Amino acid sequence: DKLTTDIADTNVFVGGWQLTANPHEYCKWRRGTKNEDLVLTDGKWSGNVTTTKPIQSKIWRKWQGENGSITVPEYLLDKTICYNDFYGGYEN
Amino acid sequence: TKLKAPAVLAYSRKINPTNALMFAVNWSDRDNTTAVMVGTKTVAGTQSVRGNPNDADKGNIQTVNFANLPHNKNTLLVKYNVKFVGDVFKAELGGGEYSNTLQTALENTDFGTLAYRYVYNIAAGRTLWRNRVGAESIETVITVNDQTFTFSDLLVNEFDEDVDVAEIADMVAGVLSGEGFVTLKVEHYMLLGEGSEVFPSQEFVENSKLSKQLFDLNGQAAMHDQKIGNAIRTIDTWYEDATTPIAVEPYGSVVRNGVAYRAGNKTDLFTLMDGAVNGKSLTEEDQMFVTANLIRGGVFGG
Amino acid sequence: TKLKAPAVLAYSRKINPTNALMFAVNWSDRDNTTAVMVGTKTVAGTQSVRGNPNDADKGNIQTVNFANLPHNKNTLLVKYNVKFVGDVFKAELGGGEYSNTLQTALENTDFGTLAYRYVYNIAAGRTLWRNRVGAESIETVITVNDQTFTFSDLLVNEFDEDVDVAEIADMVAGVLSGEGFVTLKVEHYMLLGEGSEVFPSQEFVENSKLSKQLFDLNGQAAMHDQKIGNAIRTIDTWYEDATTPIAVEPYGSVVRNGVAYRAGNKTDLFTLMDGAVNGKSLTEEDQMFVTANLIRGGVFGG
Repeated sequence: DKLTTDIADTNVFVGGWQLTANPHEYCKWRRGTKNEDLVLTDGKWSGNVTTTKPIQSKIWRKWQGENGSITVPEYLLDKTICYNDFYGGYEN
Repeated sequence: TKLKAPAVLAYSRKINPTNALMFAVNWSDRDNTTAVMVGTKTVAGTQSVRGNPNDADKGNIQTVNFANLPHNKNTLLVKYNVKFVGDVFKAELGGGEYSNTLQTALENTDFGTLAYRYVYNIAAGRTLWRNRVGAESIETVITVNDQTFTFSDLLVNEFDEDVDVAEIADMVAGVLSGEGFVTLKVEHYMLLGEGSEVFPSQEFVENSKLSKQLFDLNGQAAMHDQKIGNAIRTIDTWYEDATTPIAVEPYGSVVRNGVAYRAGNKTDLFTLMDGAVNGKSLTEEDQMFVTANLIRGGVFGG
Repeated sequence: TKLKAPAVLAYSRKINPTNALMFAVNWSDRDNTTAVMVGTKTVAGTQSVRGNPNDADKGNIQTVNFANLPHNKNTLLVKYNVKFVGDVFKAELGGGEYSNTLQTALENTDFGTLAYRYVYNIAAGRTLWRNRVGAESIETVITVNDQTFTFSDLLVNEFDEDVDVAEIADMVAGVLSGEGFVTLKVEHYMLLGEGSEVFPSQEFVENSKLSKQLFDLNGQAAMHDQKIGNAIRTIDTWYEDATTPIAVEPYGSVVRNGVAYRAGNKTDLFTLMDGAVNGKSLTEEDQMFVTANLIRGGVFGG
């Protein structure tokens, strides 16, 4: 019902609309959420991150990180993503 | 049978020390005492934590509290009063069946060894904690019911036989076995050297600007009474694989080493206490341990 | 295996120096010690701050300290007692599942060299940073267990052989390898010249505050105890690309140069102690560095 043999506008047989910008606007490749990137720079986080401590009950392996970046949706940017060494992002 | 415990059962502190005030004296002139003051100094460190090495750069730079002897006197004096109190087997706020069966259970305990280890921890200067580090000579003056006892450097981890420690422990055991009380005014003289940094009790703080804050009373350097009292009951040499005396605790628990020395091997206070009430025979060292926890105090409820 | 380090693991400071009190003497009149007073001159100037442009019109009457020699004495005398203490392997907050493995991994430490470099930093003048600069004559007197030692010409950068430092290093290594303490009363006499300006240590001021605080005990110019402790442990010539002795840090980090020499290249203390308690073969120099850190002390937890 989405990959049908029609042309529609966001469909697959698209004809007539290739001339327009419609199949590249309404059918977006890797359509994701806003996605801002909170970046860890040498152990110091950029935005509203606040490093936390995991439960240390059954962790087998936990690797630490100092550089890199985490991809946070704009919805969860409102609150602190609370990055942690064991499990990355959550709501707390 | 099987009297379990009162859930409310608690015992009070039978060994009450005062806050150990610190003064600066000379080794020859011990009467001219001057208040060692807790000042604050600022400090530039190197930010050396175990984890991330990439913040080893830039300063650590924070303020802490310090207490040094002034550079005209070379001896640290520590003043406190330790009050041993009797009625040790009565529960202050616990029940009246379990408490009296525990009283009859520990009525034949060896109070002499208990009192000797307490008076030895007082007289060997174990109430001094890091202030003994680099001391030429530790002279302990214990005045008890108008009787002055002077002690030189005694070996602390072993409770070797001394006749003056046994002399004070005679009235301390007479107090602890029955009713009444006794007071020990204890003055420590350690030749720390002119200007040596002393170590008063540190404080627990959360939002303070000081990274380390020392305990003070009107600015004078002082030790916590709970720290001194913890060093009174560092007599436990009766746990499993005993090497050094640890503090008397219901679980033999030392916070610093992070391992409880009497938990998990059925040598804690509560199992022996329930056994002593329920009528199985206790050995002498664990009887002394249970009595030491009773005179330490604590809610043994649960 | 995989003996993971305790989070509470810390070691006490084992080289405890006092504050370096500073006096004015002559070169041939060494007994007449007059205390160097920190003078303080006022400077008139308006405030210029980033956060308050409205307050720049009037204010900031600042009064900056200074310390010179008096115009009748040409020699600056620096007195401090360095206290070396033993059992550097005892953790004070750590425990003994890791610290006992460290004891049995650093028992082969040549304390002789460690102590040599400590007493050489004591004697050669590493503890006299900006006031040994430009002095035509340097002298160090060390008094230790009623023994006097005289040092005149020791270049501070390399640890060359002199039997005088070695003599003291013996008893210092015997303390540090075993149990006990030793105290070196160190008096430095440097002939700078008539009325030459001297250099006390600096208290941390804010970005604003005043220009510079010099370190005062009871009005007299002095230098910080931790700053002398930085001088004594400045023995680290065993990191990769070692040009000059740096202060033994857990990360080999100097703040004033903006670089860390042992951080991030597997020669930091923490990887070496985990290698020691997991038992891989250490060389003599990095094991000596680890023992020097344990002498320095500090909390190593994570």
